[PDB]
Parts: sequence; C-alpha cells; structure tokens
Amino acid sequence: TPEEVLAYWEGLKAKEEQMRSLVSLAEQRESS
Amino acid sequence: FKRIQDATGIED
Amino acid sequence: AAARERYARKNEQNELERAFNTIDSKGDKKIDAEELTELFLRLGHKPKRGEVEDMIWEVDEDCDGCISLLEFQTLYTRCRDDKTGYEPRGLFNVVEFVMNDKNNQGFITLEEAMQIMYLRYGRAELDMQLEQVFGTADLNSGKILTLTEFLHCLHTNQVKQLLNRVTAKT
Amino acid sequence: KAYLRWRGLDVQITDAANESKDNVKYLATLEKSMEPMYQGRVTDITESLPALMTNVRMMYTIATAEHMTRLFTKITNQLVRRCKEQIMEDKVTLIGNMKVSVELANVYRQQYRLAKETLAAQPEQAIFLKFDLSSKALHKLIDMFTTIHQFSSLEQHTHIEGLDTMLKSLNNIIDDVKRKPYDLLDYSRNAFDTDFLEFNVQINDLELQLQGFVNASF
Repeated sequence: TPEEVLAYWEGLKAKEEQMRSLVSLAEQRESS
Repeated sequence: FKRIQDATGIED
Repeated sequence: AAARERYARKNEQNELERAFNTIDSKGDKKIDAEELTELFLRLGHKPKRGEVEDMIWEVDEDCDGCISLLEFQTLYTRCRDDKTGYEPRGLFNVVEFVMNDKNNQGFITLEEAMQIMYLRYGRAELDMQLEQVFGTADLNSGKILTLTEFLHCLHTNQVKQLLNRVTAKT
Repeated sequence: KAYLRWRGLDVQITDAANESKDNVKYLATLEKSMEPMYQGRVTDITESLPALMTNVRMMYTIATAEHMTRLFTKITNQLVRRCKEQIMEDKVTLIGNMKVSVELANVYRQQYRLAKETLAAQPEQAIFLKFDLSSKALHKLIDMFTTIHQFSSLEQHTHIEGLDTMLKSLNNIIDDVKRKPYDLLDYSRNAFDTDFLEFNVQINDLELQLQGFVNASF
C-alpha cells in the first residue's frame, strides 16, 4: 500500500512538473 | 514526448 | 645544477617576502612563538608541548628571543645550501610549505619541483619522503609534510659507520 | 515444484520490464541532442552542451546513482575521445586545438557545477580524475609550446655572428624531449612530468645565455 501511494504521488508530481516544464518551453519558443 | 518535441523545436 | 637554484631564488624572493608578512599577525617584522601556532592551525596541524620553543630556539643565533626578518633570510640561505651540513631545519619546513602553497590546503605535484631543485634524485627516492605516485594525485595538508620531512632527517642522522663499514673483499 | 520459481521469475520479469521501458524511453529522449558529438567538430560541443544539461535536468527530475555515474562517465569519455581526435591530425594548430579542448572542459565543469547548484536550489569522481589528468597534460604541453613558439622568432636570423650553434642547442633540447618513448597526449604514463622540469631549466639556461650574449657584444 505504501509503495502504491508513493507511486501515485510521484506520478502526480511528475505530471505537474511536466505541465510546468511544457509551459516554460512554450514561453521560451515564443520568445525566440 | 511532448516536452522532448517542444525542446527540439525550440533548439531548431 | 646551479642554474636550477639561482633561477628558483630569483623567483621565490618575492613570494618569500609576502610569506613572511602573512605569517606575521601583528603587522610587524617580528615573528613570535604565538604566531607559529596560528600558522599551524591554518595548515591544520598541532604542535607539541615544547615544539614551538625548540622551533624558536634553533633558528635564532645572533640574538635571543623573538625572530627577525634578517635572521629569517640567514636561516633560509644556510638551510638551502645546508645539504651536507647536518644542520637544523625545524622552521625552514613550515615556511617552505607556506611559500610552496598557493591552493590553501597544501600542494600535490609541486613536491617534485621541490625535489628536483634540491636534487634530481630518483622516483624511488620520492617514494621515500612520501608515497605519492606519478599517475595519482592525492589530497595533502600541513600534517603530512612536516612530519615526514622531520622523520626523514631523523632517519638519515641516525645512520653512521661503526661496524657497519664494508671493505672490498680479499 | 517449479511454480514457485516461475511466479518469482514472473515478478522479477514484470518489474524489470517496467523499469526497462521507462529507462529506455527516457534515455531515448536524450539521443537527438547527444547525436552530434560522435563525429562532429570540437567547438560544436560547446553550443550543444546546454541542450544536453536541459535534457538531463528535466529527466533526472523523474527517475538514480547509476544514471548519473554511467551517463556522465560515458559523456565525458566521449568528450575526451573527440578532443583527442581533434588534436591528432604545427604550432598554431596545436595551440588552438589545446585551447579549444581546455575551454570545452572548462565550460562543461562550469555548467555542471551550475546545474548542481540549481538542483540544490529548487527543493564527481570520474570527472575529477579524467578531466584533471587531461587538463594537466594539456596545460603542461600548452605552456611548453607557448614558450617554445615565443622563443621561435629567433629561428631564422642565422646571419648574426653569434646565433649559429645556440639554435642547434635549442633544437637538441626540443628533440631529446620529442624522441622519448611515451606518448605526449596520454595521461596514462605521467612520467614526462620530470622531463618537463628538466626542459624548463635549460630553457632558462638559454635565456641567460642569450642575455649574456647581448651583454657581451656591447
């Protein structure tokens, strides 16, 4: 159960970081 | 995949 | 072999003057026993109960007590050309370490430059003062240089010829 | 009798397969910006490296010690490979190639140290050993060749009546060092560090001989 909860939390954090990164990259591309 | 694509496009 | 020494002296003189001022902590010309402990702490080595008193005693020989820049050059030159003199070298080592320092933790490959200047010697002779190897580097400090130099001088001093002499066979 | 072993192997195979898919898919994302450095020019890597650390930084925010060690060891191996190739093909070419390779190592270490600073901000043994041996065996030869080329403007004024066999002394000093068995570019020997400090004394000997010659013809 702890491993499953950790995996779910890690996946959620990764998805959030991914969205933020994608936004950063899009902003950088627009600036260029 | 989307992040890698955006990265390559920005680099190009 | 003179050219190595003359050229070395030509460059180290300016380093030496600042080395002196830096060892002094009172902004004067005199180096008190008090300063020496502070220097060792900067190197990261600890003196023994009576080491400092011996260090101050042996170097000074034109007056008694604290040392002066004039004594310091006299010491430097005598020790440098000392080689077959069997003479004291207690405070020469700490200053030579500080002058040969530019990293503020010690020096690595520069031992060889020190060694060649003293003599071409040998790779095996290098394996005597320390355990440094040609390819590998190391970390070094004040602790591992003074102790090894001091021990080497004690090791050479001991050996003498009594019944250790060896004559060509009949 | 064998079904315990088969369920154990099934669990091992599923875990290995899942981690293999993630690892392969993330290491594959790296490939399109690591591809230039296998065959291209030595200066290109300077501009390519920021993309490489952006990639590595985004992918190490997910999945660790084996990735850092293996990835960094082989990328620095490839940097050494490219530098060693681009030097191996005189004076200005050699000094330029050594300057470029040292600058590459410098910007690599600087931007990786900035990367570690950032990685500390939000929430290197192989580099040390290999680039330290490379940078010392490049610094020694770059300073030796800079001194030689600075003394090399004398090499054609052969009509002055006191510069005839001295340049043959300098040629012998060069040649005896450049006839020694060890490879100069390899840090695998590290015994030329006594040859360099024997060369450095007869260079100053040549200096003082020429100074006495100037002092002696007036």
